[PDB]
Amino acid sequence: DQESSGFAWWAGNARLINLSGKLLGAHVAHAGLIVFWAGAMTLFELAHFIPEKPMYEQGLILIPHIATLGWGVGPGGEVVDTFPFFVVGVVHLISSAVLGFGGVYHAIRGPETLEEYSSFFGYDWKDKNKMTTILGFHLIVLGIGALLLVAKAMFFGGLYDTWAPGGGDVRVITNPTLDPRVIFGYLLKSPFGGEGWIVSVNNLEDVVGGHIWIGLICIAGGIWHILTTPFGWARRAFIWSGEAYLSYSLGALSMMGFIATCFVWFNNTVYPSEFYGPTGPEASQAQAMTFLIRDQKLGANVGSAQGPTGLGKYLMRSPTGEIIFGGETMRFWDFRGPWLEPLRGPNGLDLNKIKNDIQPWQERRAAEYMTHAPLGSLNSVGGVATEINSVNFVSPRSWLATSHFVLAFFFLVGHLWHAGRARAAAAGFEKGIDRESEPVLSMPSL
Amino acid sequence: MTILFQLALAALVILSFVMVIGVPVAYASPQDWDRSKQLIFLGSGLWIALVLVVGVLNFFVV
Amino acid sequence: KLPEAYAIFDPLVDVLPVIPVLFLALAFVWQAAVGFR
Amino acid sequence: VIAQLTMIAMIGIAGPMIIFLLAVRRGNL
Amino acid sequence: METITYVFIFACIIALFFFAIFFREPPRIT
Amino acid sequence: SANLWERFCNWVTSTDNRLYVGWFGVIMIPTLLAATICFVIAFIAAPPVDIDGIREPVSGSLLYGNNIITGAVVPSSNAIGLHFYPIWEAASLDEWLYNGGPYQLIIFHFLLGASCYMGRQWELSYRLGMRPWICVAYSAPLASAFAVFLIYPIGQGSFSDGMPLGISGTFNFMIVFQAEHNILMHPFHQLGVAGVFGGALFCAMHGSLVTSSLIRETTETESANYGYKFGQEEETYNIVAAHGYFGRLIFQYASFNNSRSLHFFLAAWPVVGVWFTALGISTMAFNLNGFNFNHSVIDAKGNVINTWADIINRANLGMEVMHE
Amino acid sequence: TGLTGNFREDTLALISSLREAIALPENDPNKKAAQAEARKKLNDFFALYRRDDSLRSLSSFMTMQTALNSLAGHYSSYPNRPLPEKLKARLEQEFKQVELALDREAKS
Amino acid sequence: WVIHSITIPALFIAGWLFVSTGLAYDVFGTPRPDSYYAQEQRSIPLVTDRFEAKQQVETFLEQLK
Amino acid sequence: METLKITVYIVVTFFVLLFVFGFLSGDPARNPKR
Amino acid sequence: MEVNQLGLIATALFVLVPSVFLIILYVQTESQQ
Ligand code: CLA
Ligand code: CLA
Ligand code: CLA
Ligand code: CLA
Ligand SMILES: CC1=C(/C=C/C(C)=C/C=C/C(C)=C/C=C/C=C(C)/C=C/C=C(C)/C=C/C2=C(C)CCCC2(C)C)C(C)(C)CCC1
Ligand SMILES: CC1=C(/C=C/C(C)=C/C=C/C(C)=C/C=C/C=C(C)/C=C/C=C(C)/C=C/C2=C(C)CCCC2(C)C)C(C)(C)CCC1
Ligand SMILES: CC1=C(/C=C/C(C)=C/C=C/C(C)=C/C=C/C=C(C)/C=C/C=C(C)/C=C/C2=C(C)CCCC2(C)C)C(C)(C)CCC1
Ligand SMILES: CC1=C(/C=C/C(C)=C/C=C/C(C)=C/C=C/C=C(C)/C=C/C=C(C)/C=C/C2=C(C)CCCC2(C)C)C(C)(C)CCC1
Ligand SMILES: CCCCCCCCCCCCO[C@@H]1O[C@H](CO)[C@@H](O[C@H]2O[C@H](CO)[C@@H](O)[C@H](O)[C@H]2O)[C@H](O)[C@H]1O
Ligand SMILES: CCCCCCCCCCCCO[C@@H]1O[C@H](CO)[C@@H](O[C@H]2O[C@H](CO)[C@@H](O)[C@H](O)[C@H]2O)[C@H](O)[C@H]1O
Ligand SMILES: [Ca+2]
Ligand SMILES: [Cl-]
Ligand SMILES: [Fe+2]
Repeated sequence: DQESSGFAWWAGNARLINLSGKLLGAHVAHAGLIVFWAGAMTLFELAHFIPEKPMYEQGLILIPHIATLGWGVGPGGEVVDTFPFFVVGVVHLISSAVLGFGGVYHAIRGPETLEEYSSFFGYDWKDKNKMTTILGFHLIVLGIGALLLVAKAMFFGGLYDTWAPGGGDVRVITNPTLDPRVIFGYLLKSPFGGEGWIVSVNNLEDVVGGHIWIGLICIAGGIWHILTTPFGWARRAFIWSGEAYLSYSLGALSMMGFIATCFVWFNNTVYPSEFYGPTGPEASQAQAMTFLIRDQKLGANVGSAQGPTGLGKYLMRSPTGEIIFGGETMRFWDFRGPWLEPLRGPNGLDLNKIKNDIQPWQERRAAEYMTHAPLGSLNSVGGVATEINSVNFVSPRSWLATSHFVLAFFFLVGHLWHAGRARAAAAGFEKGIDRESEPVLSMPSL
Repeated sequence: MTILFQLALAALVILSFVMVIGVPVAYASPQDWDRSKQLIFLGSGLWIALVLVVGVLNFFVV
Repeated sequence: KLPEAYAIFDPLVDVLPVIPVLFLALAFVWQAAVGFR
Repeated sequence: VIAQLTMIAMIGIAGPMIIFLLAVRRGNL
Repeated sequence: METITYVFIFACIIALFFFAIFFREPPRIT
Repeated sequence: SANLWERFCNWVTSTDNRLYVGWFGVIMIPTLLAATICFVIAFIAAPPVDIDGIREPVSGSLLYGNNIITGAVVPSSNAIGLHFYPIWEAASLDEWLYNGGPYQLIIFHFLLGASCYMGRQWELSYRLGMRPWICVAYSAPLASAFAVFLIYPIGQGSFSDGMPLGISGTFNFMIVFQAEHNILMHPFHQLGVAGVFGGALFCAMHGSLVTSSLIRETTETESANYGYKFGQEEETYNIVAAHGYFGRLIFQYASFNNSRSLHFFLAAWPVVGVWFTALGISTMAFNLNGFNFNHSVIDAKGNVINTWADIINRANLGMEVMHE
Repeated sequence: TGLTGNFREDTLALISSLREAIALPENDPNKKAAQAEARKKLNDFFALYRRDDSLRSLSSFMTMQTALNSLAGHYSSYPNRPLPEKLKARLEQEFKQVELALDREAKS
Repeated sequence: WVIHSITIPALFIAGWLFVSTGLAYDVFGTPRPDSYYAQEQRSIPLVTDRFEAKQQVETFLEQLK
Repeated sequence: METLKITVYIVVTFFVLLFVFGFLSGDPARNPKR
Repeated sequence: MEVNQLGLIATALFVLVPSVFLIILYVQTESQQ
């Protein structure tokens, strides 16, 4: 164990680089935690959970996910029966009880190295074959689950709907959209304003039809790697070695974070504004309309008008044919939410139609998003940013995007950390510059 | 009869929470670790059954 | 909220989620006795 | 909330038990 | 007048940079 | 040689250059050189870029009556929103300037330039045979760069709220930023301060203590510096002398015997200090704000005892109304 | 539904169910269950058209969305009570415009 | 480990009482949780000028309701 | 305007293209030791 | 725009005189030997 063969204690985990028997013990145990944490929050939230009020009101970061797969939700976002929510969390706990148990088994009584007990499971980091063999299986398994999503989508129950012709809740997809036209070409869109990169996903059935590919791409991946072996150009780069593998994992995992940061903060389709709370762009958006209707309701016509700032009191005509809201909201004219789009006409909002076409839910719901416009404090002092001690909340939609970002940020550093130590290790001088012969010592002196 | 169950429910944790201590300690001193202790195979096989009493009963109980 | 057959385990359901943090803490104590070998 | 810390103490202190006993009986730590 | 002094002052900065990077006397070893 | 490419590739990588251009330099050099050129010009001559087409044009250009202090490149308008707004996409050239194009042009080439720089420091270090962690240390500013330039406007959905780049523009930014998000009370910033000071602090001591202790190769008349011969394999500064110094000044336990232990800690404190800020901003950009304790005190009579934070809560509440 | 082919023919086809099913006897063996399965087609219907970016521009499609969102939205809140006549008589007038305005697109 | 089971407890309880006893109130002259505005008359009992305050603080405090 | 569009594409495409192969060809082979 | 009329001389002398004073010392050093 000790530092004598190794390095110091504060870093002491990487003593495991060459011990695979201990290494499985780590992950399986670690995975045990993640699982155990998952179910814990579920039950933890479920005990403090109030089914009547909305979810984002509860400060609830998990049950929305379970719900989003359409269990116990009901139409209207009713959150009908909590028992499916209960089953999910407890099962993960019981699953963890097995994991860590195994994680311990490999940690101690399990063989300290796997090169012997099972040659199949045995692997050397520097080997570019038996390792790539492993990369197949996971890439197969990880591809299985993607399909197993669609099994929920197309077959068992049905996934939650952002946009229904009314109520925006529950639908079982029939025909998923698949073709490289709108899929491969989908991500080809600009990342920037007005076109999300992957964050657009207008239709639900995109993701299902999309995951089909990622389902059937990954299954090819394993079959590809299982039956193949790295080519020359691969071998010349990439620094095959224990660290680098971890280093690559980070970079991918990092960029995933910023993407995950982006969805939760913007995309309404996947995370329904209903029980995840309204998106930041929608918040000021909907608020802008509630002011609109309340004044338009009573003895006032806001259609053709000027404001004290000069742009008009509510509606403006964008450079595009569509007409939008004014105020600060004009910076978001791109937003299309479940309630707003029908109110919109062929070009922009149809004012005559706006007055008539309001629903009982829309106006109510659109006003319900007025109170919650993502904002708050760490002690949860809420209301509008400087509004004083009223309506105290922080919308969960704001937590995730904050959280995962910070983590995703570190993993950029982490990636940029190990990638240094990985290559330098392979380069051999990671142990510090050599006092005998300094590489710089003999060089052409500029 | 949920009380009849609820006592058996807590009996899971009570028995689990000790095996939470026992299993690692069983591996702690390798002397007579796997030699003296078959209790894992004695406790675990009895422990797993203590899970099935939970749900299948509660599905009828609650 | 929490099911009625399960109605009371107050502290357990109150704090599950803190204990994952405790593992990180355990590592130091498990280093403390080992003593930074 | 009268037993929140009660059970918490039980589990919170349980962790050390592992370190205590092991160190006590001087097992492979 | 006003502006044209700033550009001048800011110019000589750049004319220092390019000048100070390449034309420094190399500090030889020993 | 045996080929043009194989020879050319050998030249880029080559270390004999007075300025090392690695493969990252292939992006870095043209983009930055393209940023600066389109910067200094746009800074000098900018048409009165308009933030809101509703008509207030803003002249941050240098040609119009602006000291360096007041002059800045106005960011893009709200009318343009967050849309990618290159030259050709804009209708007319003057249209592309009047809506704040040159801003959106600089920061892209700058950032995408700044990133490749972060690597260029790396791929030199790899080719001089030296442990390559500088690129880690350099992430701290680059974190801040992306945070204030690229990220924070995404939280606002428009580059208008991005940092106007200029010495007055920056001041305007913070103050307004202070209005909405109450950044001072935020903890992450409150560490960033510590990260900067303790950087400057340690920068003084570790600068001082070693200058304090100098093995004397110089005469009193001669400069004290010149005695150091580039390439001395003697130790120019006594640790034993300076150790006990700080070791007597405070208790002898904390003196950090090991330079290799010290200098790392010297470089950990400022960096980690800065990361939290670039996290503190991104925490703000999403409207997760610094906790502002308000009406923390109240009497039995319902009156407001009005603790300090309220003063700040008012000052911010003051600013936000001012902005609009 | 049973929707096939282009949008036009089916868009017209669904109105044959929509305008019909508005006012029927409440005391029949099933109006609800009949009205239940009839409106389930909306779900099937308006899901696939949500995916079209083309028709997402022009009126005649977004007209139908205004109709669909008007009608079906009642059925999550309290589907049991029949619609108000003012909401029922304000529909057809939308459909009547639609297929005309719908036809205005093709032969424009 | 001798008197450190004695000093600390007996001493720490003192600080516990001066709050509980409220002795710290009239010692440091802090207002009492009910005592700010005597009568109603909501205004700042702001001490003003010099060679007074010892007497002036004794007006604001004098009323006390 | 429009000519500039394609121009920027071509220029940017060129560097990035020139850029990757540097690493895709024997980059670790370039270093003091091996 | 309006300005301090003499403020320009300020810069020039503040630029040149300290600058020059560094050159003169330097050119000397260059002549040493
Ligand atoms: C994908 C995850 C992952 C994995 C598996 C590894 C794996 C490894 N890393 Mg590593 N690393 C990662 C991500 C990862 N890294 C990231 C993202 C970063 C950037 C932050 C780093 C930065 C990093 C450094 C700088 C070092 C390693 C090292 C190591 C090796 C030993 C592990 C170690 O030092 O534990 C050490 C464990 C501890 C020190 C205990 C944790 C104490 C910290 C301070 C916890 C604080 C977090 C907490 C949330 C904040 C406080 C709580 C708050 C409430 C107050 C091992 C190969 C070491 C090495 O040399 O590698 C060979 C090493 O020196 N890593
Ligand atoms: C949280 C993730 C995690 C995991 C999975 C591991 C896992 C491991 N670490 Mg480790 N480590 C971690 C975090 C982690 N570490 C952190 C954060 C630090 C920095 C503080 C370190 C610092 C560190 C050092 C310095 C060293 C290790 C070593 C090891 C390995 C052997 C440890 C050993 O001898 O156990 C023996 C354990 C015991 C004798 C008692 C542990 C207490 C038991 C396991 C509690 C049981 C858990 C739970 C209550 C019961 C669950 C089961 C239940 C269902 C029955 C092992 C694979 C060593 C190594 O290199 O590997 C050989 C080593 O030298 N670690
Ligand atoms: C996460 C899973 C995973 C992992 C780790 C790998 C890993 C690997 N694969 Mg691989 N593969 C996978 C999934 C995976 N594959 C799947 C699902 C398929 C489809 C069946 C393939 C098909 C495949 C083939 C056909 C080959 C590999 C090969 C390889 C090896 C070197 C090539 C490589 O990684 O490209 C690294 C990347 C490049 C060289 C170029 C990057 C170009 C990308 C795609 C840019 C795309 C545009 C992008 C969006 C721009 C955005 C900018 C960015 C900043 C975001 C490497 C070990 C090669 C190999 O060694 O096999 C013998 C090989 O020939 N793979
Ligand atoms: C934030 C910038 C950044 C920096 C400075 C580094 C630094 C490094 N990376 Mg790296 N990386 C990053 C982000 C970064 N990483 C991200 C986000 C990913 C996504 C997974 C990767 C994936 C990655 C892999 C897979 C590998 C490295 C490797 C390396 C090392 C140098 C080799 C190399 O060419 O890198 C790769 C450089 C890039 C991928 C470029 C991305 C970021 C640069 C700065 C922007 C370049 C222009 C970019 C294409 C956009 C411009 C055009 C665009 C408009 C389309 C070095 C430590 C290698 C290594 O150390 O392996 C041991 C290696 O094999 N990186
Ligand atoms: C090895 C090691 C480590 C690690 C550790 C770990 C990672 C652990 C894990 C752990 C885990 C991962 C755990 C899991 C398990 C689980 C369990 C143990 C559970 C319990 C519970 C239960 C069984 C439940 C019950 C119930 C029900 C059923 C119903 C309701 C009620 C209740 C909730 C009670 C460390 C680093 C520290 C150190 C060294 C060594
Ligand atoms: C669409 C969509 C989808 C699907 C998904 C997909 C289809 C995706 C894909 C994606 C992907 C598939 C991505 C990719 C990207 C790329 C990248 C990011 C990669 C990585 C790698 C690289 C980048 C490389 C690197 C390098 C360089 C650059 C240079 C040289 C060196 C090396 C090679 C290292 C979903 C359903 C979800 C939803 C809807 C939409
Ligand atoms: C109704 C109910 C219930 C019941 C349930 C149950 C019946 C559970 C189940 C659970 C489960 C169902 C579990 C089982 C176990 C599993 C596991 C946790 C597994 C894992 C493992 C692994 C994963 C391993 C690894 C490996 C190896 C070793 C070799 C080959 C490869 C693999 C990877 C497979 C409860 C009580 C919750 C309560 C509530 C209600
Ligand atoms: C109850 C229960 C359970 C179990 C749990 C467990 C088993 C946990 C563990 C836990 C843990 C895992 C814990 C640990 C411990 C820890 C502690 C007790 C902490 C404390 C702290 C310390 C002592 C630290 C130290 C220090 C200081 C103070 C300063 C300086 C630095 C150092 C770091 C050294 C289960 C799952 C079955 C479920 C049911 C219930
Ligand atoms: C590498 C850096 C490259 C820098 C490139 C640009 C170099 C150009 C340097 C000279 C430019 C100075 O620019 C010049 O400044 C003077 C300052 O007196 C301005 O002149 C100023 O006073 C005149 C006198 O009536 C007014 O008419 C004018 O409106 C006012 O701005 C000029 O209007 C401007 O044309
Ligand atoms: C350190 C190197 C020095 C380089 C200096 C280069 C100076 C070049 C001078 C070019 C001509 C500018 O000359 C000067 O122009 C300015 C405005 O520009 C005129 O200035 C006049 O209008 C300006 C308007 O801004 C008023 O502020 C000013 O009070 C008034 O006199 C001056 O009457 C004239 O003297
Ligand atoms: Ca509570
Ligand atoms: Cl009703
Ligand atoms: Fe120094």
